[PDB]
Amino acid sequence: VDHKRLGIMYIIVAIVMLLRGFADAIMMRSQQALASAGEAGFLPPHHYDQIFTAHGVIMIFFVAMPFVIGLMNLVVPLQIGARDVAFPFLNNLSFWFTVVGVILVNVSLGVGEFAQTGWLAYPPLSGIEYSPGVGVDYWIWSLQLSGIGTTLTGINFFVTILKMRAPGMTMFKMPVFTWASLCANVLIIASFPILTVTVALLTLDRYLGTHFFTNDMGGNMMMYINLIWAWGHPEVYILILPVFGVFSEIAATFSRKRLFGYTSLVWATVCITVLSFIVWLHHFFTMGAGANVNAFFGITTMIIAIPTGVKIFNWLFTMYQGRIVFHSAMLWTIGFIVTFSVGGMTGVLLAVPGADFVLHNSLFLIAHFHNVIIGGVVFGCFAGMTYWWPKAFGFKLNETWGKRAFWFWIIGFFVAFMPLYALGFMGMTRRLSQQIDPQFHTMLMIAASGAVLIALGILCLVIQMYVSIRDRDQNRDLTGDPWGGRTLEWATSSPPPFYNF
Amino acid sequence: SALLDPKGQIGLEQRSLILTAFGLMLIVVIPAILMAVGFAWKYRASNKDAKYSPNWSHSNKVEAVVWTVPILIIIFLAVLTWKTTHALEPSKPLAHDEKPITIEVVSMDWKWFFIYPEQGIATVNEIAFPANTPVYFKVTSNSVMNSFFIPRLGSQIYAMAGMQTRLHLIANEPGTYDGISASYSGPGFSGMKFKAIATPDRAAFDQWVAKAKQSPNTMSDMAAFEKLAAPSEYNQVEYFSNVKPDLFADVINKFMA
Amino acid sequence: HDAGGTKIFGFWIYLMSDCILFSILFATYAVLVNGTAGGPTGKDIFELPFVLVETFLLLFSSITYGMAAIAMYKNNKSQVISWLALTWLFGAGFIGMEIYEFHHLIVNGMGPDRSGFLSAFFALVGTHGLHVTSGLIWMAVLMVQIARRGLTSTNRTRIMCLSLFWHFLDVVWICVFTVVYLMGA
Ligand code: HEO
Ligand code: HEM
Ligand SMILES: [Cu+2]
Repeated sequence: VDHKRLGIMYIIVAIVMLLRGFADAIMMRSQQALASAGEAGFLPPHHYDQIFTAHGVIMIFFVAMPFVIGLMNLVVPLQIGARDVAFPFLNNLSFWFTVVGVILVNVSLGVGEFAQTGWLAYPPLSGIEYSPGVGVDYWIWSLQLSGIGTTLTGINFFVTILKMRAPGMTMFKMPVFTWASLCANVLIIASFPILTVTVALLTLDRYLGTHFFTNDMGGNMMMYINLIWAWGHPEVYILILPVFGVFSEIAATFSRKRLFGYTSLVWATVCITVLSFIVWLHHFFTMGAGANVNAFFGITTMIIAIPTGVKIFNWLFTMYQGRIVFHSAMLWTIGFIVTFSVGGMTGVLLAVPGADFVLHNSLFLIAHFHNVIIGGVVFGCFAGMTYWWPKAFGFKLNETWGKRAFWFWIIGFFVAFMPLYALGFMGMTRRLSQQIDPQFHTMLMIAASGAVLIALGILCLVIQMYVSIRDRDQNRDLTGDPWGGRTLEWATSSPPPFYNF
Repeated sequence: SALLDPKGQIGLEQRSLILTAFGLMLIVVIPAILMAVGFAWKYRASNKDAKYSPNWSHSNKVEAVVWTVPILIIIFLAVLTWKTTHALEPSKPLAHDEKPITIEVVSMDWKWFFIYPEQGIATVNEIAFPANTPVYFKVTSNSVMNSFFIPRLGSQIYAMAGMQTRLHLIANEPGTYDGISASYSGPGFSGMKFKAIATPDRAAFDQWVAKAKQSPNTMSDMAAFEKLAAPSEYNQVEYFSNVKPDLFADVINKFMA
Repeated sequence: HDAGGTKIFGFWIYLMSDCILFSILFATYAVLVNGTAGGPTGKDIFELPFVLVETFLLLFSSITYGMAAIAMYKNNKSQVISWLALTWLFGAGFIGMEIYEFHHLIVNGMGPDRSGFLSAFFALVGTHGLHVTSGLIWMAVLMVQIARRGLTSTNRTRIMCLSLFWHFLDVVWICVFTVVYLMGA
């Protein structure tokens, strides 16, 4: 019931679950290697659709979602200088709710009648699933319970920050991982509700026979698409804004130099938070968008680079004067500054209307984002996990394998997704189960090969940690890292006295 | 085994596929320099290359350093957007010479039926057409929505139930082709592939209809219509020697009232 | 001596959840409208949306003439309850017509519902017909709470909070009619 421990509380869920998601994906990604039915032994799409779709359904709402709701949960307090968090009992349920959705997910899976409508689950496919259709139902329920949860966190923490930092600290002395935490946090507020409404709208459709989206009586699809996608873009921002914070400190500490372009970055975080509720149509282009409405939603997103450059370039200058260390933590930090900016172009490219007409929903798409997610977000989680692993466990991280798991993680990404880009130009249809053109059948092999490595690595790390808790070099210092790492939390004991601090 | 945009056999594709490469070559001005600054660091700014870690705050022309240039990209690689953002777009755009055929897509369950307004036949999983000519596309849906797309032609668009999708196309070389579905996945969403037989001239095109005209089957009614749209994945390239005067409208209507 | 009025701004932000909900929703309706009134259309006479409004309108000032004689102005214990009571009464009433109408809109319609204009609308209020259920039940519950516990000047957090939640509700209702009913029709 203490924010700090709840913090871990999250990570656990995530980890225990990636042991599931990965497994899930690690497995299906095979089918595209060999031809015909393969060793899979699956009858028509029934399952393929479910699985590969359930995947992304998870990774976004249950294993990578915890990241922000987990991290800010264990580190925002101890560094602003507080004693816990504004709404006690509530900060607890903010998680316990995200938990419900959990067991609730394997409820649609525990009967094999789990949906297959896209991690979002579009119309004409959702409601039409016969009266006995309890399939999507479970899906529409798990995200509701889970919905409300994360809805509070952004509220809760918002208050904590706007009324409980350290005495004397002006909002300007606010640490990087905190500034960003605000931004993304407010987002969960002015944006997450959107979905709830939408999710409800469906509710009646399939449960009460209403026609919020049935064009055979009065409803329309061009409505449901707007909402999910209106609030969707933000989802991709709250899941990376915070990382900016975690990234900043892991960088600054070890390089031994303050985060350059302070003010600059400041507003960036701000700016980036504004230009988000007006650019969602870049998920619409094909579904018939007004040549002029194309720009109002295509051009807007095109400027959003300028804000991205700020951050990057600003961290660079933080390196330019030397004396950087490259341990576990600083190592991920590297990847970020690399991979992230890699897939970036892909977004700057698809930004233009036509530039995507041929790539939309094509493998290119899959290659565009997994980039910015895996090598841009999933790196964060790990990257941070190091920097703070002691501050919450009482022990530091094995620098040995940490440098090991890393490579397998950087390497494999590319041998598993750069190939997908190709498949896109030749125009490959997403989530297909059956293809034939020998060409695709090739890159797929590389891709399905890039993973064999990534897969094994998810094991090395996870096995290393075990080895790090049980077996440990019990650190009894206050700050295992150089004087560079300067944030009120550090000065504290690791772990903290049970009643915080 | 390919790593570049589709075969250049269409006018549009140029001012739509060139787009990507063109800009990608005018974007690199950044990533390369980004894949430059990030790299060079762990180099000289290291411990055995820099006695210590001096410290400073700003200059404000540090932003400028990487300020005016990014936005310079998002301008060059911006002006283009606007202009380039047209051609394939719907609305109405007139351009005729009493020759451009007007197909009507009726993508049903895991198959691709077609309606020829001034011909009298019907198709499934294959639509032929002359070369260097306008291909008028009328699209919608009978079941769930879908995507009308020809890779080597960079021609994609949705097909929502109860609505008409507008798109036109120009082929500039013979040969057959293939068309894929939409982002949706399910039993057969990965089998809905059709061709784009682009013969040498229309002389042999007039015969494509001919052969079908012979087909011992016709699409004269809605009762028969729901029959060809009945549950059946991967439908063989079938035909029809007759199509009710207003089948297109026959669909929308039923799914609008 | 600061954490006192914390759940306030810590709730005032909470409205940003039930404040946007009522906006995207309106957007749906605002869509599910221009579909042109095709045949079957249920009209509303300007009487209920005046008695419904008035009722719910007196509450806008069933707390305006109250807040003071609740604590702000020198509290008077009971003088902060009988009024809540009246207030609860209007809530139970406002919800009444909100039910008489529906019934009437399903007494003729022997079950099967049709069109979206009797859909979105059919729901737009529902929400506004639920918000004023719990936000009408939490009120009366705290009522029995203010009894034994009994709050007093400065020390009144919730009743000055709720006097912001609800005060927002009516605001959302100073449109509903002033957009849906009159304008729509
Ligand atoms: C959280 C992950 C994440 C992130 C960070 C991004 C970031 C961006 N995304 Fe991607 N996206 C992500 C996740 C997704 N995007 C999607 C879809 C998507 C689509 C629609 C494609 C489609 O669905 O068919 C577009 C056009 C973009 C654009 C962008 C842009 C411009 C950025 C920008 O943020 C990029 C910022 C980085 C830049 C700009 C490069 C770095 C270099 C700079 C900044 C220097 C300046 C450069 C210039 C001036 C040229 N995204 C989808 C698919 C949804 C679905 O399944 O349907 C997902 C999941
Ligand atoms: C390197 C580990 C991962 C592998 C190997 C992997 C693999 C895949 C594959 C093969 C697909 C299906 C593509 C298709 O056929 O269309 C997919 C889809 C998807 N993945 Fe991943 N993925 C990984 C990590 C992630 C992560 C970290 C996220 C982020 C939350 C993610 C989100 C998604 C989403 C949203 C989809 C689409 C789901 C849908 O079809 O509805 N993936 N992934
Ligand atoms: Cu987006």
